[PDB]
Amino acid sequence: APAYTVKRADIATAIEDAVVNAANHRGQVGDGVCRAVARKWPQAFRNAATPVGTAKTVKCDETYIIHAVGPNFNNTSEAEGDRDLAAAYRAVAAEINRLSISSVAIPLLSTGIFSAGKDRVHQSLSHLLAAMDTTEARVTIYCRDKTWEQKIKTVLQNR
Repeated sequence: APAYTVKRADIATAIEDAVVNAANHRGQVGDGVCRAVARKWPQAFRNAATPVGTAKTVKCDETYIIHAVGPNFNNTSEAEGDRDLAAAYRAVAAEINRLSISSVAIPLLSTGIFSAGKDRVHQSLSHLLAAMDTTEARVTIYCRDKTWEQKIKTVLQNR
């Protein structure tokens, strides 16, 4: 069975078997919590593009890194947006079982440019957990080095 957890770091220097990333759509090096990963595993980004609402694993060397593409609410209808956000997390969850890892780090998708108002970990984390509960890996939630992580803790205890 999976289990939730929280860690205060950039989602890159994780130590779980697999590392999920808030990938843009185009697998390019880009803004926000993405670059951290690219510095360790640049080859994993190399043509790692995949459509909205999905996940694309690339093996850099001997790790499974999973690029999850969140929908941009700033350019989609809330129906499409919450749906494809769940789609992305579900595609991740599939790849978790698919590569069959025991532990994986996972950032709260819906930040920087995807949010367009959607700025509640509680919401994204609902769609994430609903999908990732279907796996049996550890579920180490990451965000950044900050008070946001504290909020994610309180939510994880409340939910």
